[PDB]
Amino acid sequence: ELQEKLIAVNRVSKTVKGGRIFSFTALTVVGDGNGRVGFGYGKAREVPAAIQKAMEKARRNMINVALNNGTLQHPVKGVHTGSRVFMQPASEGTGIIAGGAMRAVLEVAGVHNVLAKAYGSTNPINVVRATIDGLENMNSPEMVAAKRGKSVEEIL
Amino acid sequence: SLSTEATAKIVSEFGRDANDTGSTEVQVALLTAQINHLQGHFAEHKKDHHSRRGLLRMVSQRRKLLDYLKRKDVARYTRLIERLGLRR
Amino acid sequence: ATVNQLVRKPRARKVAKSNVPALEACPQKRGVCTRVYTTTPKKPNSALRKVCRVRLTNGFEVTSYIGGEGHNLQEHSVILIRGGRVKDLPGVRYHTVRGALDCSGVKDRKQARSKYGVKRPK
Amino acid sequence: KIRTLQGRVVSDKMEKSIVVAIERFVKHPIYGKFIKRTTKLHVHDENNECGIGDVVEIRECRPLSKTKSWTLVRVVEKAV
Amino acid sequence: SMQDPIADMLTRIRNGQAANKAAVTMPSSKLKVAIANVLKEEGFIEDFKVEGDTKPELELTLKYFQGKAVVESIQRVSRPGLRIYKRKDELPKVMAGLGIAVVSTSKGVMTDRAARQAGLGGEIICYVA
Amino acid sequence: ARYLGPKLKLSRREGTDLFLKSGVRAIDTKCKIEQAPGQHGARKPRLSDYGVQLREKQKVRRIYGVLERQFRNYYKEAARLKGNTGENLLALLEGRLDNVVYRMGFGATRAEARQLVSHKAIMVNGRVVNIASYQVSPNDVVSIREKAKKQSRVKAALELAEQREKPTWLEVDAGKMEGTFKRKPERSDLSADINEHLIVELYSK
Amino acid sequence: ANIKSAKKRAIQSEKARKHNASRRSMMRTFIKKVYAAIEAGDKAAAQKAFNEMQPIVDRQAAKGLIHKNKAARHKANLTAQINKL
Amino acid sequence: MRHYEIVFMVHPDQSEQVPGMIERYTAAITGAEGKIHRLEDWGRRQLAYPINKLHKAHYVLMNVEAPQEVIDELETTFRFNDAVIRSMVMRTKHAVTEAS
Amino acid sequence: MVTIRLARHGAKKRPFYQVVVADSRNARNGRFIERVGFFNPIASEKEEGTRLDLDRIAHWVGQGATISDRVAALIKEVNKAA
RNA sequence: AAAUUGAAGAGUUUGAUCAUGGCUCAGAUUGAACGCUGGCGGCAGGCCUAACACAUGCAAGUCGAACGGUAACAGGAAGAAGCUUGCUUCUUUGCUGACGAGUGGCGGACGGGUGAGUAAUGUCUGGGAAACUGCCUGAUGGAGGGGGAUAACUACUGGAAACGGUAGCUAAUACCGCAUAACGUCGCAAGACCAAAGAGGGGGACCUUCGGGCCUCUUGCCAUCGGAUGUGCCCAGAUGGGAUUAGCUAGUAGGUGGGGUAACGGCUCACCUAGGCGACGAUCCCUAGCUGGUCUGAGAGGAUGACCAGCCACACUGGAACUGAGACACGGUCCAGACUCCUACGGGAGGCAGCAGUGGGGAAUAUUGCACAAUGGGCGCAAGCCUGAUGCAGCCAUGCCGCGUGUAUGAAGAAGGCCUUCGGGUUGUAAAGUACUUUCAGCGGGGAGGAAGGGAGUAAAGUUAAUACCUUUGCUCAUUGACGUUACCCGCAGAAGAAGCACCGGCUAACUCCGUGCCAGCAGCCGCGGUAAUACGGAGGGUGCAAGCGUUAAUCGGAAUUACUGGGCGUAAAGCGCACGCAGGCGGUUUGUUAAGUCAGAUGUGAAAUCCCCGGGCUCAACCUGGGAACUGCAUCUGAUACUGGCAAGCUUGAGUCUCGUAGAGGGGGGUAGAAUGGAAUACCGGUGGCGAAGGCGGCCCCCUGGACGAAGACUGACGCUCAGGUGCGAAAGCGUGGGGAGCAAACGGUAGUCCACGCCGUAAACGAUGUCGACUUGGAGGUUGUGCCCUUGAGGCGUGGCUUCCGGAGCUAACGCGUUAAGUCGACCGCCUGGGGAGUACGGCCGCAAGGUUAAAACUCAAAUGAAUU
Repeated sequence: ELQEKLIAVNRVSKTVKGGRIFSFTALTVVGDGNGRVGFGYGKAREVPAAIQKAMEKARRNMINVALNNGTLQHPVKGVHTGSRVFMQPASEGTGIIAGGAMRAVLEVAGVHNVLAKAYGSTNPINVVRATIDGLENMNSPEMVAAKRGKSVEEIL
Repeated sequence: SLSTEATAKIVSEFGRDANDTGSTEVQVALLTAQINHLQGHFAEHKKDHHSRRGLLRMVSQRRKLLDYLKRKDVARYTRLIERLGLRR
Repeated sequence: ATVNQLVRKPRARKVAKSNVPALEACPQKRGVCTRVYTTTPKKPNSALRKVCRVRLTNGFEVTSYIGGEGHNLQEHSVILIRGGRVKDLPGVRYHTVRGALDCSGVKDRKQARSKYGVKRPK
Repeated sequence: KIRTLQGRVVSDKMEKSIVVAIERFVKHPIYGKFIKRTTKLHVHDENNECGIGDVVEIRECRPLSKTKSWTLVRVVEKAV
Repeated sequence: SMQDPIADMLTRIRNGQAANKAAVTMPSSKLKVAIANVLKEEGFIEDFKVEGDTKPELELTLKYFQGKAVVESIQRVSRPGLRIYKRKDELPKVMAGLGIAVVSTSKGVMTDRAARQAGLGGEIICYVA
Repeated sequence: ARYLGPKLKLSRREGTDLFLKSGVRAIDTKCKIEQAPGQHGARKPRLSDYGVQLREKQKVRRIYGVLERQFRNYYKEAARLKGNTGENLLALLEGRLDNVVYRMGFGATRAEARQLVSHKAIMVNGRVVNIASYQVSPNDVVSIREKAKKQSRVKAALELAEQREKPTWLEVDAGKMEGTFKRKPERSDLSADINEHLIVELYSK
Repeated sequence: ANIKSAKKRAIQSEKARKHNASRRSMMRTFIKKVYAAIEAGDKAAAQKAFNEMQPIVDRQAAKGLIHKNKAARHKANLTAQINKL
Repeated sequence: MRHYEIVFMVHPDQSEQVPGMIERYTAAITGAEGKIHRLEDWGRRQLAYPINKLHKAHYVLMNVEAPQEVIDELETTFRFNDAVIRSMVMRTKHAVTEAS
Repeated sequence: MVTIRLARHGAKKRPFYQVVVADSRNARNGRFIERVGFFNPIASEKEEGTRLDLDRIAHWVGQGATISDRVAALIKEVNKAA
């Protein structure tokens, strides 16, 4: 039920007086297909340890994403210190059009058609954090209705 | 700056009412009197690089005041040119 | 960059020159060789690269390159060059197409024969 | 009904002819900014009716010289 | 100087929302009163008050939704540097309808939806959402 | 144009069957379909996203027997339509006359059907048609020339299709030696194992 | 040159050029006459010269030698010069 | 029209000269449109350092309102007056009152 | 003068004409001032192969524009059919 | 109802991170070329290069119903006849049809080529008056009467030829008069003037000198007003780069008068004035035919003008004008220049950037084809002729699309090859075998359509004298095809005649085995190869395409790497060293006014094409084609007035003005006091403390003050901010003039030097690595200068302006870090940046005596350089 997929692994290393202690980091995001998605960073001695640590880190902090029937609410734009992210809710059956790192974090979220673009650098951690940030601060019509004290009909 | 008995005489000679020390008509006259007074000292030793800043500043202020005069009310403007002999 | 700084001077567009100017916006010219010799490449490459200085029709003078194994290109043998940059040699961007009206294609080859102009074996 | 123009006056040195100026307000195409462009026109004049700094309403007619085909029909804001 | 009073009002609102203040005070003007009206009748504040006779000031009662910022995305569009004018059909749509844009029109200031349903556009003031 | 090499090795490279051959025997009765074709068949690496996209593309293509150019033109025409892309593309691909007669059952395999139609043996509204890529209009009666009814392979494919499944949206008449393309196929009427969004995102790259 | 039609056109053009040159020289003499007359300053002689030179230039403009506009302009100019005296 | 605070110290051998000097100076002041509302005679007193001679000098204060011209005349007259040792003069500084 | 002639627009062995009106001193596919209709020599059974605006034709011929032979036979056939 | 449905990244600097930043690649397209192969068909395309020179052939003729006539041709007549008594065979007759050459009319200004020049004279969009217009079509009238020449021709004759010359001779719709006369031209009017031609068909009555007169219709001619088409002209806006191109321009700008154009106008001339354009970019220099459009792109934009269509320019080079309605003339003329060719050595002929083709350039682009059967164009009543326009054929896989090289069964899992754990696996239903089919080429038959017309004969109406003649409207009859051995259908036979290319380390879909040992070699980046190389060569296998595959070249995309949408400038590239101020940009609040911008609506236009979506026609598609909408544009009218724009009147909080005083290392010149060795620095106050737009400012007095500050009070009314050039100030360093020069110290104790005046130079880490001006924002701890309230109830507690120093919240920041004196939230304006080296260098230009300063490249070379922060 909780879908997950490894995005990228890096041969991180921190030197010691003897030589290079080759570690292995990993990143993985989990999601149910609805407005319940969380990510997790991993850093351990091996790929299995790294992915299981990233998983257990992602088994928590379930971010609730405001989603439409099968698409995003409205175009949003986010950035976290490394690059910007821009995405447009597209039509039905036009394909999950994303680039690299964003494809995983957008397919695990259960949305199948979003028109997205990522300006800036392509650091996977930063870009996935920016995507999650831009996905969290979205908003559904009923929420704006309650905020303004109006109805979903008055805002259409 | 200048003695009060001179500023008061200027504002009573160019003031269209009582104690209008800020009406441009008395401002320009006070500024000309001050510049004519500082000219005597400026004519000496030619080496006052610093004090020329206020000189150019008040010249520019009088210029912008006359610009406002010709931009909003030209009657008094043309009426005061011949009083002090401006435009050289 | 305010809008006034753009109205007084438009966005200065910059163009990128072509790396192979001798072709003069063409895919391949005809050239006449002047010298045939070999030079060793730079570290970390160790070989004797078969190069040659070729005189072109338009009056230029550029170095060429021959690939494969063995050749017969002596002096006064006109050739054709289509271009192509290689790093291991200093600023040469001209490869000689094997099998253009003067260059005999490499012999004893059965794979990728199109790049070296080798007829079909029977 | 007759299409006319309206602008300022630059000079009247030559007799029976003045060089009026018109400032159109055009939106810049590429940068969307609104900038004022000033054009000049040689207008055939009579009796040297106007001077520098006046406003005049002019209309277009047949050419009367090498670089002058406009005539003036009425004056507004006759002051300097 | 304060060449754009609308921009000063707008950034004071931007700061009051981020400062967790309830009421903010600014020198008012007819245009700012119109903006306050089109902002209140859209459900982002409580009410407005033009207090003062010779130097009137506007009183903005910043609404709150669980203490969070009810309105957080407001920026100038037609700044003094350049004026942007949009036709009826070419009007924008902030947040696919969830955002409101203020427009100055021959029939006074009104809402973008009211403008398009009346069949005419105008000059954009700011984007509110 | 048509691929004329080892046929079942294509299904081996796919991994499942493709209804390629006649069907008188099971697929595994002749080949090790689970085993990969070629010398190196003892390895199943992790097919990447682009890998699985290309695999699905080659799958649907070799299933329908269409080359890259015509398939890309079909994709263009499908995206040219209104609304969904995958469903329209599959509807178009199912509209080919050879595939239509194969579904009606006058041919055992796609190759046999395409050979039958390319030998002037099929008629739409009584007119002979030779183009294997002729799209069939809805509610358009087809038939078969009497000059070719005496071929045993016709009756063989007929009884084979009788032993096979029966399509819904295709009105066929066995004894009449003809049929009728009732209406456009439905998204559910297809085989659900054909992923279409992979095809959508592949070409649109 | 290369076509018989070109040669016939050249011959016909030479004939027409000689004819037109003769007639136009006659017209030029007739106009210079009244021009010198009006330059002299006499009313009667200049008027008579204009009256006698009107029909010839009229017929020349009618036969297609010159357009009617040129004849009308000449007549108007000479009439203005006459009426000046 | 500015006050000044002039004070000078004279050689001890010529201390008997100052009664005439002060008279001349006050006469010139009353003739030059000045006002003197304070006068001091501190007698003889020691110095901080023995300037130009032994440590003995007389102190006399004037505190005159006379214009700057006639007061500036004082030091110029002191130039060709080699009895006084030194002199010091300050500005108005809200011109002082009774010595105290 | 101004005439009403036929312009060629089709493919090899597949002719198709467009009755237009233009100056006589212009090319076949050259400029023209107005269209009238179209003629189809290869029209199949009961096809819209011959369309003309008789009002515009009468208007132009009122100006004195000459008329070709093919369009003359075409308008004769049209007026005789219905 | 539809006219849309639209955005992908990856690799690469470090031992390891992030960021900026350069580089490469994934895609599409082409007028493409090359290499390897190559079955067919349909539709398109095919010297971008030397506007280099052309052999040769064809590309503009037609009219006998305008003319004299007869060079051939064929048809009549009259006689000569050989007697064959009508017949073969001769001479004559323009007599007939027809027609060489010639006069004349029309047509060579259409159609067709190329982009050399051509940054405005040209092009596009939208307007305007001061014009003409043969052929086309309406309206109104005439269409009378004469004259002289000449071509061809005859004779003679010059010249090598072309080309002429002399004397006679005849025609008209050729030429020239007279009459002719308006609604025309000229004149206020009165008044004057202006043109022509007949031809063809027949025929009742007369008529006749034998031709005819006469009737009729058809057609032609002249004059005027029209319509339409086309062309000429003017204006407004838009229409490349270089300011390392700052002034240009006397027919120059304007005015008067004369001439000339179809038409206004310095178009031109004489005179008079001295103006006209220019920072909103004039001149000059460098390049370009422009537009609908084409490609790419999510869009905005970017590149470009190959076919097709519209407009402009040119015809060997530079000029000129004639004819003509229309040329300043592609297959016309004249002059000058070159080239080639001919010559009998005096003189002549020509211009393929037309259709083919030749030579040369090139890597490169084709047949010295057929036909006017179609649609056009010219001529003529018509028939009819020309048409290298055009309609089709020939070559090229150059581009797009379609079909075919078999189908089913078939494990003895054949043989062989390859790998191998030597058991076997792979090739592999693949093969062989069995059964079935004949699409397309090949063979032979049939076989649509592009074809409508015109011709011969007849009926009806129109027209008369006519039932002739002519015009239409019907009918009847032979017919009118280069394509074309047509598309297409039918029968023949036989698996038959019909597949290659690139790749296999990652980017990216695919792997093993032999040779080779940093050698040969491979490579779009990383880079591999030093005896087990998945990267080189070879073998099998696999992968991706397909009659094509691959390489190269060029334009866009990723490239947000020009960032207006959509970038920045504290440490990586960047805030001028600093002020005043012109131009220019922006601008507080209220009322009133106008309605230019703006918005809404309407009208006209935005050619046809192309793209889009609905349909149709080619057996489908390509292709063609019927509707719309777009053509995001421009102009005229009406209305709206919230905003700006223009105006009028206002207001004080912005800006300032005055008063009281304050602290003042603020600056110049004139004096004074000491310490040390006549000059110089004024040590102890002195402090992340004060003064200044700024570098900088320091013992004590006289002047100008300038700025800032606190206090309330009095005043003007938006007087303001920024500011390219421009002016001024200007650490330091370097000098020039006149000096000296205690100590000092490049160079040689010790020069100049620091200092005294006049000038120059304009340079710094001129840094706060932070341009200026404003509005809004959790605090704490200080120095500093300030006055008040109340009891100063001793420097008193509170708050208040500043100037100024550290921690630090939200926030921003790649990280460090900043954080009411932001590098936070925003506005206004001006500067600078697009990888590193070359190099702030050359070339100039400008300023300076000079040193020097400002502005300021490309060629070339590399694939990194560059910041923080830890291990």
